[PDB]
Amino acid sequence: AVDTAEQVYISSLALLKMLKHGRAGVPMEVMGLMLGEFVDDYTVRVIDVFAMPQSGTGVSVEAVDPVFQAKMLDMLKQTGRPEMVVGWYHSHPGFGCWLSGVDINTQQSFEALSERAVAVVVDPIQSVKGKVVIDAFRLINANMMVLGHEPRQTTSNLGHLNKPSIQALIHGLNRHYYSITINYRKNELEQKMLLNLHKKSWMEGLTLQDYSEHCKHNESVVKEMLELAKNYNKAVEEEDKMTPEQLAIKNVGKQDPKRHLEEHVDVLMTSNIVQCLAAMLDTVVFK
Amino acid sequence: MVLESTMVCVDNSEYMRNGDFLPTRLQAQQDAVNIVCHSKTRSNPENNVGLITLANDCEVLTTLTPDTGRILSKLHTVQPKGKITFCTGIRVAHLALKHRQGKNHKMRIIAFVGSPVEDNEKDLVKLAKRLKKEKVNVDIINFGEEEVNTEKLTAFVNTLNGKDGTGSHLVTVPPGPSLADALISSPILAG
Amino acid sequence: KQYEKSENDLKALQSVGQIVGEVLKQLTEEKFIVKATNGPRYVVGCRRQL
Amino acid sequence: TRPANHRQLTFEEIAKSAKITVNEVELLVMKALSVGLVKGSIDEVDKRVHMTWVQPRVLDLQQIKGMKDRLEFWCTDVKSMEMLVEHQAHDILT
Amino acid sequence: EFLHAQEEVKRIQSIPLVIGQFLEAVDQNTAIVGSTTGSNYYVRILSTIDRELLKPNASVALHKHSNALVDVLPPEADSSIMMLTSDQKPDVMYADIGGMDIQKQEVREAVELPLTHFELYKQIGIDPPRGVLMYGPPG
Amino acid sequence: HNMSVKAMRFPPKSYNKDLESAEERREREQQDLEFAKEM
Amino acid sequence: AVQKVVVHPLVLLSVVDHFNRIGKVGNQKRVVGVLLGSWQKKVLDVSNSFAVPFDEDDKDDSVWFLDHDYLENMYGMFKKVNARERIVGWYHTGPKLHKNDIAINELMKRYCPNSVLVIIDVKPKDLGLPTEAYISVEEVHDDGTPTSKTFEHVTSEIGAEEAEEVGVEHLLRDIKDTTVGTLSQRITNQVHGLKGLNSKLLDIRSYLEKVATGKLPINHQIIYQLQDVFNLLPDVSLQEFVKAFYLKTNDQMVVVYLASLIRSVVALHNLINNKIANRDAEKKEG
Ligand SMILES: Nc1ncnc2c1ncn2[C@@H]1O[C@H](COP(=O)(O)OP(=O)(O)OP(=O)(O)O)[C@@H](O)[C@H]1O
Ligand SMILES: [Zn+2]
Repeated sequence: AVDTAEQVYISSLALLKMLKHGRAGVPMEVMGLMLGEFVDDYTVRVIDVFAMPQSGTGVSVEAVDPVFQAKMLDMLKQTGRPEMVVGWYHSHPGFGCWLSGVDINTQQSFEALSERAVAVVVDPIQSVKGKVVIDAFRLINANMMVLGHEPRQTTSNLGHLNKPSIQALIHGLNRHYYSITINYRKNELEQKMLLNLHKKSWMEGLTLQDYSEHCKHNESVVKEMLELAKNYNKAVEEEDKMTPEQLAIKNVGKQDPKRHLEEHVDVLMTSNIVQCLAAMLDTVVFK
Repeated sequence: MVLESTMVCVDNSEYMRNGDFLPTRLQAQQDAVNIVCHSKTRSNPENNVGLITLANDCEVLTTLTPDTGRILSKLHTVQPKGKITFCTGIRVAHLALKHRQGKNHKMRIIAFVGSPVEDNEKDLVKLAKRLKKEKVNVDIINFGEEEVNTEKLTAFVNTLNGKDGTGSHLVTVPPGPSLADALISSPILAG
Repeated sequence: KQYEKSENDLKALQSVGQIVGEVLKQLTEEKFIVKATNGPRYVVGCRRQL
Repeated sequence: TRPANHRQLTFEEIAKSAKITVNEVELLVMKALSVGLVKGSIDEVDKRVHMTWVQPRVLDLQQIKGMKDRLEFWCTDVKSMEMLVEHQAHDILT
Repeated sequence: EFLHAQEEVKRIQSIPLVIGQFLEAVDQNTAIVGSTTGSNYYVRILSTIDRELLKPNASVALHKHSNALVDVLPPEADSSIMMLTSDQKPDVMYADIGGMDIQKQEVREAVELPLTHFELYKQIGIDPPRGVLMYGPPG
Repeated sequence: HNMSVKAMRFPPKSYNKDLESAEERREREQQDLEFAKEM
Repeated sequence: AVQKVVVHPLVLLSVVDHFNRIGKVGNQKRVVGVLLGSWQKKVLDVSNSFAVPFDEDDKDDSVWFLDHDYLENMYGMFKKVNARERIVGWYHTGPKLHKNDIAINELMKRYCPNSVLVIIDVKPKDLGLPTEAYISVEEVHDDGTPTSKTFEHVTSEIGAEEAEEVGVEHLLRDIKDTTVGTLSQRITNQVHGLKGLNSKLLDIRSYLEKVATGKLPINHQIIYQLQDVFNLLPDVSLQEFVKAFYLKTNDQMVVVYLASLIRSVVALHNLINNKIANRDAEKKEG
């Protein structure tokens, strides 16, 4: 049995594969194959993912061609290194994550091959930065649901750490499948070479930024900053008046000079000081 | 069947440029390649046959495949003209033999010489003991015309089947423009 | 061939309908705004190939 | 030959070094600007010309010592000016 | 960490977004809208909206299930675009109308003369007309 | 400006509890969500 | 011909994982693979890649192999799963520009007309960007053998995509120097950019080391650019450039004076907003 402490390790590349292939054909439920070393009864380490092209038009999951994955399984065999298929996936696009009745069928065709195969759902819309949203699953036997017996025998405070979503709770949630807590494997060998390369200027701050239009833009802020300051000479004067909660609800139709003012003060400030200092270093450095 | 991968090395050098053999040298050794890949293919479906040359430009004209139609198409208008360079034929053979589908297969090469060679026997004895340390069994079959008695070739195959190898072969060219099928009837019968 | 003609309907019963809509304007490259012949106005995205 | 201090010369000096008269050197230097071997300006009243860009020539293993040394203290200006930014700008970024 | 959570809330915006119309707010940061399904609701806001982009008749964005404020919209109408100005100006000159010196100059006073010389109507202050009606026999 | 920052951070005091939302309304949200999940 | 390139983090990691999966060779191997993508508006793009089976021996190092069966079949697969995707060029792992990387491009130029290469880093440490790309020309000068197949480095950068930024920013969670205020330019180019001048400064010093000792080509096509630099060195402090500078700046610090002048009034108004808050709270609350 299991102890709901399964702890799937994955990768640092397969997430990128899942979002790219899940994003390119996004309104159709695209799919593909998962490929990694199957370690012990608890954990699994799926290092690689290759996708599969579709069968035809239609929002579903199509089928699997063992000619195609037989060949593609051997391309890396005679080129890179052998691995083992462990799981598979599909893509609920903007749905969240659960198992449909079509999903549970093609899962059921795979668990008979290997009893510890893995269902995976990617959701490449509702992810923004810290919410990637995958929540890998696997079937539970409805036979034990007929038995009225509770599976999966918790021996570790590791399972009930993430609360399930209400939509998957509406779906087969706890009557046909279970969730698996996952995490990621990474190293400084990757961390440095993605951090040091993503957003990098080159020699751009060692320029002068449109030297006629710098002072012209400075004029082009101060000019309306005058009348905005006149509105600041308008908006203070209705204090010693009605309560500031009415001075909170009442200000949702017309602009305030306060926040809009301190925005432009910052923009003029950091706009000027960078051009000043960067203008003055080149006098020393260049002759 | 038995684990090997047949790698033929064709000769598109500039001394392959006459009709001394009766149809064509190119068609003669071409059809010889066809029937020996019928022999290796019909004795073993696992064996794939691709062709390399040992001229100035050692090109993989055909990637190592169990197909033969691309081999036939490239051997059509192959233009066998250019300076031979045999000393890099060893490396352009063996490195593809490390590029092969599996190292469970027997490292077997056939090599075709129909031109005068300019190698050093020191160079082919460094590459020959390199094939000793790499445990490589090549049977070299000479074509066309040659420096008589395979100068450095008997020493090469000697330094190929030496040190308990004793199973590699060197088929020299008989300098009579006859039908080459009976000329190669011995290695196809027994390597 | 009788199993083939019925084999057309074996998978041909899987297409799902498409709401007939109408394009109102275009916000961004991917933010679109439509309204069906049913009711309310929606905010919608497209296929990236179309 | 003239350094970047001045590189500004007079028609008397041109008349000396090419020993040609005063009323031809302007027709010479307009031709030189037309070829574009040199780039500069012409003042007539002070009889001087402000030569700015010249055709790049070749040189031996002796001038590379000069360009080496001009490179050398150009390094330490970048070192010295950069060290003020490191040391003084330290609390802005750890 | 507050910068990390700062972006974290906007996943609710996403794609599958329905459109209503802002009506009014009860209080700070909770308001009342009217859905384009027809019914009105008492809805919650999203925090990062500049509230001074709301005014009166704002077209807003509503979540398709939770039914709360999401995002403000640039305005939209389908009744008509804006008379697309290329194949839209009916070739008709003022000289094509003969014998309408009273009404042509009069509607010239009525419409575009306050559109241009607004400061005379403001300066003398003669209350320029809001809307104009025109009628008569057909043709 | 900085002295007008240093001598004005006093205000934040007295008031001490920012409740998440509730406890019993969280329980009733669990009951209504449990009924929507049962439905 | 081609302006610049666009490189994704997917291909960027997608070389390195292959360097790991051949990393059990121990002794010596370079990672060489096929680069895939499009290019539009004379802007090069890179989306996907894989790697070819490849070996090499140091003795007689003019022998290489690219399995074109693997090439045709796997690119046929990639065309099938994505007809929008196509070939763009190639890449090798590029520590120090290996020798066969003069006719690898000639081996596969029949696939792509501008068959471009990419040099990467597997031991990432620098003060710049460890991504390089050349382009093939066979340019002709005016001395000696004309047509010479010399690679020429087109400028390079790492391109983003709205899809992949979710995964990139998710996989960082480490450090992020946002709140770009008056500080972020100081470090993204004013601290760091001077060190960007340091390495290009030191590079011509390293080339300069042939004074009587280094390699055989003397100058010819190096010193016209250097002589052009020393001619192009800027103006000294004599002119109005000083008074326009002084004159220039003197205008900018006016705007600084106004902005700082209003900021203090803003914070003072917040202090009054605080006083009103605490006073009418002490007697009322108690
Ligand atoms: N200068 C003119 N004055 C009046 N009518 C003219 C003039 N020139 C042409 N017409 C004719 O008069 C008609 C005016 O068309 P229009 O549609 O404006 O009539 P109308 O007053 O709007 O009547 P209805 O409302 O029935 O269309 C045109 O069809 C045109 O043939
Ligand atoms: Zn699904």
